[PDB]
Amino acid sequence: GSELSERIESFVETLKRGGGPRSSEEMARETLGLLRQIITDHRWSNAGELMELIRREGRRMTAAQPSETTVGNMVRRVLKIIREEYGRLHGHYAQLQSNIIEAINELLVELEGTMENIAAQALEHIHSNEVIMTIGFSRTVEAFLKEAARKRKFHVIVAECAPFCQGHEMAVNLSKAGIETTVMTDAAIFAVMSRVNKVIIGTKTILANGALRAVTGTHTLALAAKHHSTPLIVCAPMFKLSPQFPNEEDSFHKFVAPEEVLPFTEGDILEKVSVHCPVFDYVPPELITLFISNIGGNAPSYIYRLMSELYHPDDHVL
Amino acid sequence: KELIEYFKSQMKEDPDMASAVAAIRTLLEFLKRGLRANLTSAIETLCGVDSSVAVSSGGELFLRFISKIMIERGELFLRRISLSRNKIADLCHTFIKDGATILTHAYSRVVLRVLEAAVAAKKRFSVYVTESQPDLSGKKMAKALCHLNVPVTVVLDAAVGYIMEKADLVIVGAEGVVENGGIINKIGTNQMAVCAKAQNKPFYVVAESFKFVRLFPLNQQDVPDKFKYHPWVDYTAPSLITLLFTDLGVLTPSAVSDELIKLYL
Amino acid sequence: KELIEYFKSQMKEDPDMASAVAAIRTLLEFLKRGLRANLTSAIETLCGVDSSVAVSSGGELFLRFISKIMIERGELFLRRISLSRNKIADLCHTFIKDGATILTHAYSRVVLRVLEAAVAAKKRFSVYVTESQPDLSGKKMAKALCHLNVPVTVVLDAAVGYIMEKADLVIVGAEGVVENGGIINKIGTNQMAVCAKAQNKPFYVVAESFKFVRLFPLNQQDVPDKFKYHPWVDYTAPSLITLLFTDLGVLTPSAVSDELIKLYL
Repeated sequence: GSELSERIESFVETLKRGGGPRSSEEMARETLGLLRQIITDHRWSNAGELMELIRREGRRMTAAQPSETTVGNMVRRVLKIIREEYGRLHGHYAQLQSNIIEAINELLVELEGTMENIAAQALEHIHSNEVIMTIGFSRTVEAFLKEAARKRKFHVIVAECAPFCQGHEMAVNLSKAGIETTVMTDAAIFAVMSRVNKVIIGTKTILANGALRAVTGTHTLALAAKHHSTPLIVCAPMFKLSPQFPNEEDSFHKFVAPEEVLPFTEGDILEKVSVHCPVFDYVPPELITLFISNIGGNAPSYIYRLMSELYHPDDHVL
Repeated sequence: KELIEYFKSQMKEDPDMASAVAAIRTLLEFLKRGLRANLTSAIETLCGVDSSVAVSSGGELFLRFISKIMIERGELFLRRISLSRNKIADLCHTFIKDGATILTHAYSRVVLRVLEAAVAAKKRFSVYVTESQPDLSGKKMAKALCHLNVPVTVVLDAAVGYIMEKADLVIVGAEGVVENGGIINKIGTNQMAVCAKAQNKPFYVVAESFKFVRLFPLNQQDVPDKFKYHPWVDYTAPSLITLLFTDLGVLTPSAVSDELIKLYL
Repeated sequence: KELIEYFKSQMKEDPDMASAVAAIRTLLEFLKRGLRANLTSAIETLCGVDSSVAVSSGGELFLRFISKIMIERGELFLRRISLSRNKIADLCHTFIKDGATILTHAYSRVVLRVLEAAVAAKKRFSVYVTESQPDLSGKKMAKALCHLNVPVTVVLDAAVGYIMEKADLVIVGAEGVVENGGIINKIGTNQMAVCAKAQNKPFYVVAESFKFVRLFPLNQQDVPDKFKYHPWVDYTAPSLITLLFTDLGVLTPSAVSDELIKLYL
C-alpha cells in the first residue's frame, strides 16, 4: 500500500532522472523484485485484472524512460509467463499465485547465470593472436574477453564511445587482466579497420527485426566491418530483446545535454549553434553476423523466433 | 462450366476484390453441395484460367486446410482472409514518416489500403508511382490515389533509377511470395529492388499470408512458364527485401520459410 | 532566322545524320560569309533549339577550336568528325564474341554502325533491344536491325533486370559524356547500368569525341534543367562503366578527364 506505492514512485523517478542502477542486470533484478512485490501484496479475482494492473503499472515505467526498454520487455515477459500459467490452468487464487512465485524465482535463476553461460561458451569464438575491436563499455563483452584470454593470447582494440569517454574504464579493466589493449578515438575506426579481424560489441536493446541500438558510433563500426567483410559478434543477454519495431514508435535515440560535446565556456557562438548529442544509434540487422546469448549463438534471421518464444503479439503495444 | 461462371460472378461484381478470395469462395460453394469434396476437386482441376500466383497458392492452401467440419473450416478460413487486410494496414502503416517520398509499383488494393490507413492517421507524404506499362495500370493507381486526396506524380517507367535518391523508402505490394523471402510480382520489381539496394533504400513488401507459395526460383527463368505469360513476371531476391507485412505480424524475409516449414506446404 | 532554316535543311535531308554535325556545318557556313566570326557568334547565340548535350558540346568545342585559318580549321575538324564513325566501328567491333547476347538501349546510329561492322566481320549474335518508351524508338532500332538480318527481340522496358543474367555484355551508345567518365544519355541507362553492375556484366559506352562536355553532376538533379526537358535524361556513374570507344582509341573512363585537361574545356 504505502510502502508499495512509495517504492514504485521511487523507481519511476529513478528512471526519470538518470540511469539507476548502473548495471542493466541489476536493473532487471530490481524489475523482477518490483513485480514480485507488486503481486505478493495485492488482491485480484481474475488473472486479466492482474494483467491490466501490470499493464497500467508498466505504462508509467515506459513513459518514465522510453530509451530503457529493459523494464518494459521484462514486464512483457512476466505478462507472457502469467498468461501461460493461466492457459495451463484454464484448459485459482493461491495456486496461480504460487505458480507465479516459482516462475519468477526460476526467471531469477536463469537471469543470474546469463553472463556465466556467455563466458562458458566464450571459448568457441576466440583464437590465438587475434585482433578484436570493441566500442563503449559493457560487462558482458569484457567478461567474454577476460574469459577468452584465460587460455588464448590475443589483442583487443578498445575504441572509446566518445560523447563521454566511458571506454577508458573498459581499457583499464582489460589491461589489469593483460589483454594487450590499445586505446584510440572514434575518428580512427576505419583507419584501423583494415587490421581488425572480428568486431565484438554489446548492445542496449535488440529490436524485432534483429536490429539493435547500442553505444553511439557503432553503426559506423558496422558499416566499416561490412566494407572489410568482418563478422560481427553481439554478446547480448535475453532481456535486451524487445518487440518494438524501429520505425513504429518515436523517441528511438536518447538525447542528453550538449555540454559533453561542446562546453558552456565556448562563448557567444553558443546562441547560433544547434548541438545535439545522441548517445545511441540505429544498426540494421543486415550489418550483424551473429548474436551471442546464454542459450547459444543465434542469427539476425532468427530473432523473430525468440520473439515468438518469449513474447506474445497482443502485448507489443503494452 | 458453372465454376468459371460463379468465379466471374464473384470477381466482376466487385472490382476491388481479389481473385484468390473468389476462387476459395467458389471452392466453398462447391463444398456446399463425399460428393462435395469430389466436386471441389473437380472444379479445382477445372479452374485453370487465372495465371496469378496467389490464385494457385490459395487453392493449394485450401486443399491442405480442407484435409463435416470442412465447410466451417473454409468458412473461418475465408473469415481470416477477409479480415486479413485490416490487420495488414494496421501493422504496416506505422512506418511511414511525415514528409516522406513514397515509391510505389503498379495498381494493387493492398498498397491503396495501407496508404488510406496512413492518411487516416494524419500523415502528409508524396507518392511517386511508376507507370509500369505493358498496360496502363500505374496510371489507374495514380487516379485511385488522386481521389484519395494525396499528392501523386505519374512517373515514367525508366525513371526508377532517376527518382531513387529522393525516395527515402520503397514500399511495393507483391502478388506472390516464395519460401526464402523473395517475391514474385510484376516485371518492374527487380530493377526497382536493385536500384534501391544500390542506393541503400529499405525495400518493403506488403503481401498477405495466402500468397505463400512453395517454389524456389534461382534465376529469372526458374519461375514457372505458366505464370510468366514480353514477360509479365520477374523475381526479386530475398536479400533485396527489408521487411514483409503479413497478418501474423511484421516479418523478416526469413520468417516466411519458418511459417512454411511449420505449415508443411 | 536563316540559321535554323539551314540547320533544318542539313538535318532533315539525311535522317541518318547527327545534329551536332549539322550545327558545326551551320557554324562553318556562317564562317564562309571580322564579319564571319561575328555572324558565327550571332548564330551560336541564336541556335538555342536542340536540347541535346552533343549539340552544345560540339558548339563549345568548335568555339574553342576556332580560337584566315578558321575556315580550314573547321573544314578539317568536320573532316575528323565525319571520319570518326568508321574509326569508332573499327575500334569497337572487335570485342563482340560469337554467340553472345547483346543488350542495346534506344535508337542511335553509332550502335547500328558497330553492329553492322560486327556482322561485316562474320559474327553471329542475338540482340535484345529495350523498347525505351517515352516514345517508341527502340522499336525503330529493332526495325532497323531487322533489316540488317540479325536476330533481334523487342524487349519490354521493365525487363532489363529480367534479361540481365543471360545478356553477357551490355553495349550502350551515349549522347553525352561528362569529364569523370560518366555519361548523359536517355533515362533508362541508369537502371541498366545498375542491374549490369549487380550482375557483374561489362557496361560498354560507344560515343564519339565531340560529346565531351565539361560538366560534373553528382545526383540525378545536378544535370542541367535545359537538357532534362517526365524526364528524358538520367546520369550514369563512371564506376558503373567499363570502357569507352572513342576515335582516339578504346579508353577507360579516366581517360576522358585526361583529354579534357589536355584540351582545357
